[PDB]
Amino acid sequence: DPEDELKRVEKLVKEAEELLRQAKEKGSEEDLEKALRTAEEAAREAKKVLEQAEKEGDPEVALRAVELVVRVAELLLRIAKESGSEEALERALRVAEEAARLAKRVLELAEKQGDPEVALRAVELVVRVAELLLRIAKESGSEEALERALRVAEEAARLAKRVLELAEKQGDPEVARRAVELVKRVAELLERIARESGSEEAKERAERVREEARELQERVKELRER
Repeated sequence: DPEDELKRVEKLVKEAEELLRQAKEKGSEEDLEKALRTAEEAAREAKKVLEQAEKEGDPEVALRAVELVVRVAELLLRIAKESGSEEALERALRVAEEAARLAKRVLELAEKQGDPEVALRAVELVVRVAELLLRIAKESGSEEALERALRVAEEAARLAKRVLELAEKQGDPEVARRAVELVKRVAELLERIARESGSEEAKERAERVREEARELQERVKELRER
């Protein structure tokens, strides 16, 4: 039963977070390590649940699993920052990068099963992954992490178009409009990154995304007019 497995993963996540909390409390390194391990196991089981959800064809279970993976990734970032370990930070990076493409798999599964809401939430999840990658980029100072961040961001912005296409295919103006709000959300993110980091890529990507939202607004307008 996928539900029991999901609650299992959730319990593992909670347990890991409490292992981290105690690790900070009494200053235990072993608690920190076993917290890392617990989180990793949680992510593993979560990905397994996703993989069986692909075969079973349940988009909801998949989405829950992948956002649980994102949860695990954030947790690994926190564990990183607390431990000051480069290795744990790298693991957080890896789990985030995985969470991205897994969220994309949730998106395409939703498109196959014809579920606009789950696809939308999947794109939002990809955005969360992008922000997370941005945080990891901030902590590590790695340029590659920033590149990956922006890349994932604009990627989500682009998938939002596909979500809009599904929405206008099933005739759901609300999901499409919210998808446009998602596009302009990504736009605002890239704009912020361009403001603070003065990045060369952030500006261009923000321009592209803004153009995309400019078109998609007219498309949704067309959808609501008829």
